Amino acid sequence: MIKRYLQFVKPYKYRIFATIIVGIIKFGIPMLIPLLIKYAIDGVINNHALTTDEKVHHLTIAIGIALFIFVIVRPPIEFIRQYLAQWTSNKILYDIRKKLYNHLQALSARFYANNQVGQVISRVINDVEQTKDFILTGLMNIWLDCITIIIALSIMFFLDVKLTLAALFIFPFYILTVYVFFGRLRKLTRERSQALAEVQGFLHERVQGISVVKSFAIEDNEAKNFDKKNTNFLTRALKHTRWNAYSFAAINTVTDIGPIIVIGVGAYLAISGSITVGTLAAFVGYLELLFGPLRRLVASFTTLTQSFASMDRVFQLIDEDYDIKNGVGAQPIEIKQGRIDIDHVSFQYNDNEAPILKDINLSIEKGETVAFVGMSGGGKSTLINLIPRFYDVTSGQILIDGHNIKDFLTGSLRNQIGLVQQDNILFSDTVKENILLGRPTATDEEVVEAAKMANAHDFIMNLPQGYDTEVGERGVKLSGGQKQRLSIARIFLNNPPILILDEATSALDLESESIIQEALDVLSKDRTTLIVAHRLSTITHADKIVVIENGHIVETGTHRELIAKQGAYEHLYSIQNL
Amino acid sequence: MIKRYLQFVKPYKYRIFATIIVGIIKFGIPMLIPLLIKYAIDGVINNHALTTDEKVHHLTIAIGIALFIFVIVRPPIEFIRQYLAQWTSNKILYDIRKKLYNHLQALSARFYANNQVGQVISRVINDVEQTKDFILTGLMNIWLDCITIIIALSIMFFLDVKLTLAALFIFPFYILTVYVFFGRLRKLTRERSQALAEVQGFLHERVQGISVVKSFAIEDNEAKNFDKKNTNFLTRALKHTRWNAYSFAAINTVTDIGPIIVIGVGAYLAISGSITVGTLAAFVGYLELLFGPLRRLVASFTTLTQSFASMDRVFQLIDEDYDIKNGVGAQPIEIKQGRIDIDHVSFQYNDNEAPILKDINLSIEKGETVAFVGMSGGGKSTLINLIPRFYDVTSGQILIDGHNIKDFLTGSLRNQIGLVQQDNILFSDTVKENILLGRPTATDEEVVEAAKMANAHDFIMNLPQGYDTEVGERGVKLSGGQKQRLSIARIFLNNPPILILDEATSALDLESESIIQEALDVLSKDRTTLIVAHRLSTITHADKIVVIENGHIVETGTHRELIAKQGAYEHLYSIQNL
Ligand SMILES: Nc1ncnc2c1ncn2[C@@H]1O[C@H](COP(=O)(O)OP(=O)(O)O)[C@@H](O)[C@H]1O
Ligand SMILES: Nc1ncnc2c1ncn2[C@@H]1O[C@H](COP(=O)(O)OP(=O)(O)O)[C@@H](O)[C@H]1O
Ligand code: NA
Ligand code: NA
Repeated sequence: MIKRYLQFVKPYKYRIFATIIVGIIKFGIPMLIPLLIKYAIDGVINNHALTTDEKVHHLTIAIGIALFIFVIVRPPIEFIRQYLAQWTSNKILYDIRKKLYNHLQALSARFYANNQVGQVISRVINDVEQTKDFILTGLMNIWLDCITIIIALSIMFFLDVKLTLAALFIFPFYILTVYVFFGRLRKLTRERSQALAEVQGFLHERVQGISVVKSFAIEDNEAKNFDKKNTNFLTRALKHTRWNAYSFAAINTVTDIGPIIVIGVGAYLAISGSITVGTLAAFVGYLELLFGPLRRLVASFTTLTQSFASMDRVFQLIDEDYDIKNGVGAQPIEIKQGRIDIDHVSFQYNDNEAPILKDINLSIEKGETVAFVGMSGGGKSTLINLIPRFYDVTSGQILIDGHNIKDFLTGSLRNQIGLVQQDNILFSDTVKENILLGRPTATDEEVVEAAKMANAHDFIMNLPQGYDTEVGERGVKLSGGQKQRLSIARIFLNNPPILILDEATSALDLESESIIQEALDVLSKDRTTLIVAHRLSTITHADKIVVIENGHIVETGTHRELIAKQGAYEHLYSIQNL
Repeated sequence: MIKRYLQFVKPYKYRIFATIIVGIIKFGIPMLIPLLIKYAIDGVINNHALTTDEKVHHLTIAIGIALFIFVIVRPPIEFIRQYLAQWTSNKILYDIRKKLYNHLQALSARFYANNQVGQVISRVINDVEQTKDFILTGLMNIWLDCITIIIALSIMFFLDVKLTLAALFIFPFYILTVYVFFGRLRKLTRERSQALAEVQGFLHERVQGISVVKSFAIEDNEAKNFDKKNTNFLTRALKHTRWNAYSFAAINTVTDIGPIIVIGVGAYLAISGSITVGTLAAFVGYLELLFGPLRRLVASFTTLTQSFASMDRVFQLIDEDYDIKNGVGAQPIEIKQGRIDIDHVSFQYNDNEAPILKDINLSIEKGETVAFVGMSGGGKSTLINLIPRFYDVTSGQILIDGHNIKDFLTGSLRNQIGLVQQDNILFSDTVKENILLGRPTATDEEVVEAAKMANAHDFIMNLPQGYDTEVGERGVKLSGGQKQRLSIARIFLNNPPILILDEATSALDLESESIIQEALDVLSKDRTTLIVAHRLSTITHADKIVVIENGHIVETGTHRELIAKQGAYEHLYSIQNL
């Protein structure tokens, strides 16, 4: 998996090597200070053989050299070091999200039917952000602390063989301890993030559905439900905290026995006649070089553990399966004559549940306008959505122009099916911007046409700022009949070969309906049109009315014929002016 | 404003003092090492008074002691120090969100009509989280670095009053520099966060409206729109980064001239007689004590700057005004007889725009069932929503039982108005859980009753896992007629004195409608009922039909009478059979 995440860093290797290089070229600076203390002390006064005009000159080139380095060289190193580090990771994150967003847009209705927006977003934003440390603390810092440890171990190896050994004794345990915690922290972090994710999901869902919370004044009740999730998150976060605290003390207690098992030994050797009490003096001086980095790495460790958890969650989301896939055979197909064929189609949203569409057989010739009617919960919408291939038929096949829906390239198929769903969507944008969804590359002229078509153009003008009026989030700032008509607009703009209208009149008064009815009868003149309707009267003119009951096609016919049959259809119609 | 944020920390002062105390009791440890070293070296090795059996002995007491401290005392200090620090801040955050969520639930339809969920959430989650550093780096660490600076400075002052003035020389500039950057970083951070906020808002809106993006296969187009926001965020984040890098190098270059100017003057002063090398050398070992903390504080500074930006944004959201406020006169009023009076009401959603309801006068006696009908975009919904007081009338007054709506306590008023909006809501929960929204404290028996009432109980049983079937996010896993009926359920459960039904039939077939029609005619027998409808036929029985046009009441009457008048009403009705 590191290999995976690494793939994102790939195009930035150099900038990172650079960040590490400049990183090393930093320790040289802190050492310049103690080096300068020795020069004035031993090179201008303890020299004893210099003029009081000569030594007061060397101190003006040494206090000259220092200033130069620190006021000219260091600043740029400092800067670049950070800017680089950041610029790098920040571009990397940017990249990861670029990919995650396409992933999302490629998931299926199913996915989104069983997932919580807020939770998904939490991953795309928070979890990703969290993997930032892995680039910084991981690939750009950890090393410097190891380089330091090598240098140190090395220097010590010369000063004395067994004395260094005296140190390395700790090392294995240190490693063992890290290993012991790592995993548990990784989970605790994972579980923590997830909780956050769930509060995200909650906030999203409620803030957007407040209308309801407000209406029944269930604020108190819901504020509770919030606290459960908010608390859960807190709890989990504490578990996580406790362990970090715990593991920290642990790893360090080990890292601390380090200088001890050293000093102790360093004495019982210098005195036992093994080595120069100067060696002991020198060696023990470097103790900070060894058990310093080892102490930092404890922190480095921790940070990473958390980061891994995050990249987990990220990849987990990345690894989600696309339910509707294109498959090798993919083929952008032009639908020239709207010929739709539903052969023995049967649908189930899940293996466990019962099918919703059982055995459906229906043929729709180009130009025909087919109406779908029946008790609510029958299957019309489900059936319908099988064509734009929003879900794949369970058993059977649907063919447009003889071509199996599956053999089209998604975008192609879908782009040629103008679909007005029953629960229509609007983004917090401008009226124009919303219609444009039907055909983003459209002439401000064509838009206004669609509008006039959908019987929308008129009320749009009466809107403050007309076609540029910002509709509300979710399109709140408009009537039902109004939102709806904008959806119809999109259709005309799309001007597709196949038109599916699932209750495209729901919210319009009798009059507006009449208009749109005419507008459509026109657009639907020579196109294959599928219509789901409850307001029968606006379906009579259909070429064929299809009655659907409990997932089955029960009746088929012309309004006229169906009425004669005094069957299922008539029953329903008959309920109107009776 | 710090005072504000502090108010959240208040109930945790002690835990924080504690965190600081234990914090100080830490420097004592690192010093024990060199002490065990000096003690070994200068104490046992060169005592010139030690039996080889004594020195070894006194060495051992120094180690047995070391191990004890480090393997027993330190671990607990380390732990508590962190656990404390975290536990504290983490509870504080928890608290802040507890408050933010109630704030949210108290904002008005307006607020939410002009705000983006994702953006709001970003604040409640991200910005808050960000204020975490302020508690940690701010109130628990900064101090230790100042304590260190005091300790250090004192020593310098007693070592030489005029050389500490060679040090402190830097101090003012340091302060000046911080001041110079602070502000700009605060903004850059602010602007950065906001960008994130906007990507949040984008992701929310799109992920939830994908149905549309999928239908027109506008994935590519939208993926672009995403990249604008994603890029914007990246850019802003870079600006921020660049400056931090910049300001960091700056403040340090200043902090670095520090040890130098002590050496520049200090050395010159030794020459002229200020003091000797014995002093210049001793005034230089502690240099790390002074310009060490000053270097850390540079980082401490930065972190805080960002934190302030965050608390800004947080408070900004906290400072949002409640459009619908209760006001002192608040009074939980029982509505005993649904008498509604609309006296010269006029409504405008904004001062700039044109009113939507102009001069409306209508009286509704207890028990009466009043229907509202008219072209779409007329004002019915708006009018209606003025009663549950979702917005306050602009000019006029609405009185229930003689009491002005404004004089009720929100929850009271709203709780007694059973409202079925046209765009009904469902949470990703169970069927039961959703109905329960109407009356959270309800008998599993009463629920099933409401269901049977709303003509829902039946199809709910046919659902996998029946009343416990998890409907989809937003309630996707159900038909239109199905979601809707659950909304109707809530009404029966609420069983209020006043019932408002805005197109409560939109998605039901003719048959289901008949049922619910009967179910309601019953529940509406002796209750004040307001109905907005487009399917006229389901309104005929009304006590009074009110026709609304361009924000006005144009006609008033009994279906019978209005039909006779051959006016506005008849026109519309007349369009059904015609
Ligand atoms: N997104 C979904 N996930 C799972 N099941 C669904 C989903 N949408 C619909 N269904 C199932 O299909 C049935 C609804 O079919 P329906 O859409 O109401 O046909 P119609 O729209 O003509 O009334 C429901 O009983 C429900 O259980
Ligand atoms: N949330 C809102 N914010 C701002 N304006 C709104 C909002 N909701 C409705 N409106 C305005 O009110 C008008 C709609 O009134 P409308 O709801 O359609 O009455 P009705 O439902 O009877 O047709 C629109 O023209 C719109 O500009
Ligand atoms: Na047609
Ligand atoms: Na009534």
